Amino acid sequence: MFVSDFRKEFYEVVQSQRVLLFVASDVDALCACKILQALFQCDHVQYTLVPVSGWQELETAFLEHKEQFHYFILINCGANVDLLDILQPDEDTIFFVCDTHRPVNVVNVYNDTQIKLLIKQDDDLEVPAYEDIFRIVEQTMRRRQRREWEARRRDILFDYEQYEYHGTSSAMVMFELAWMLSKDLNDMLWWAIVGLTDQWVQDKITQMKYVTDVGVLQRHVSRHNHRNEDEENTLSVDCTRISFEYDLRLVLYQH
Amino acid sequence: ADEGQARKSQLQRRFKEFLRQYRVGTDRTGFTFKYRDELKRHYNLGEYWIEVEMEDLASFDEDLADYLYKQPAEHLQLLEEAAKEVADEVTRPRPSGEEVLQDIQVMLKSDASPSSIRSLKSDMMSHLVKIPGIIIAASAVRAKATRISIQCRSCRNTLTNIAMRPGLEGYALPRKCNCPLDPYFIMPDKCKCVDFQTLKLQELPDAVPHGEMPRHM
Ligand SMILES: [Zn+2]
Repeated sequence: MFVSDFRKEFYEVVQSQRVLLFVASDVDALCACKILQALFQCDHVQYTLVPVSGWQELETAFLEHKEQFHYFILINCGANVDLLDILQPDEDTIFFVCDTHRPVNVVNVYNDTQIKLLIKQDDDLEVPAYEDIFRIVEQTMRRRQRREWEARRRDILFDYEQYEYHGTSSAMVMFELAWMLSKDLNDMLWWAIVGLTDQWVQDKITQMKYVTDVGVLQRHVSRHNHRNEDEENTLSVDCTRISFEYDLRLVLYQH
Repeated sequence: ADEGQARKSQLQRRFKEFLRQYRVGTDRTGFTFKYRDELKRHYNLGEYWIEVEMEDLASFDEDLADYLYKQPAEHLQLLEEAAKEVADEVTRPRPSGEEVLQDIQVMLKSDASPSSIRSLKSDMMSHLVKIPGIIIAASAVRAKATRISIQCRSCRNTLTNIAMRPGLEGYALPRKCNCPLDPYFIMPDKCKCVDFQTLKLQELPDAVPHGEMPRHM
């Protein structure tokens, strides 16, 4: 399914439980974890952090922990494939996915019990409608039409799952969540900025989308750091300050 | 002339606020005053020297760490005269046996790429340089008068507290006593002295352009 609001559907369910966090290995996912951590250590929510690196290790990890816990969270892993089969879970287990990969697999979208998605649907998504891809002579006369339906399905799949790309970074969804609760700080803003900058560094998003997201984040940066308008002389020098720069493209030139 | 000391009394005050305020460490863990603590812990042991780092000086006040690269002679003095006014408000009251404030030799290191002896063109005259090498010699330590006092010969007039300049440069004794032409001699009883050596630095072996004997400084 698609989570409509993150407060009352994702957070305030796992708020009183013992969750298990699977984490991929990329700067985007690291910065998307380090905010969720700080959002759990603030409300005394027992979590557990398992660093995975592939599908074999994710399966091995799900093998051992799949009876103690019955909540799960996957971060930048498992939104472009099908989930209810590679893991083969039980019925009363819940999965949250907060991945960037695209496009989201089909069944993961029409499965509104076990695989919830924290993906803001206002991204570049065009998921096919429901029945377009999911289920005497008159018998054959109509089962030929169902065969036509299957033939259309074999094509619309090839239409939809042919190009892979990336949406808004995880460390921005998590930051939207952490701002809703009114528990955002600078330290949770720097990790948002880094988790965004990393995609543009590794060239997985378009310059248009990058500048749009920078335009978003600058309002937050100014909301936090502008409150020190003229008191920048009586603020402690040992306290982080984030600033917007129009700066060179040379790599690491300051060191 | 009159703006000279008025600038200095404003530099010797910004070099003092650097030692007195520069901290390290973040806000999550906890901080540490880096140079007050070393001044105190080196004074109480009886060492009298700190090791200021140029990156810190740059990151605190950007103008000072530039003057220090351009006019190191007449600014190291202000630095070493502020290190002495900070080491006073940190260790006092000194217990019993010492109550005269010593003098703090401010060394300084850096993390910057080194030049080489073959790259000392005359446009680098009186600029901080940073060169590697290999010690090749070592003189025996000697004295070097720092604060000297003279006396006339005939009329026995004194003119004391005269301060020598550092480095290898002497002093020009007057000839106008206010007595014969040069009536002034040195009073050996009243002249503070400090040690000084003189080494000899040879250039690294893997940087000779390979036709000759390495040069030294
Ligand atoms: Zn005389």
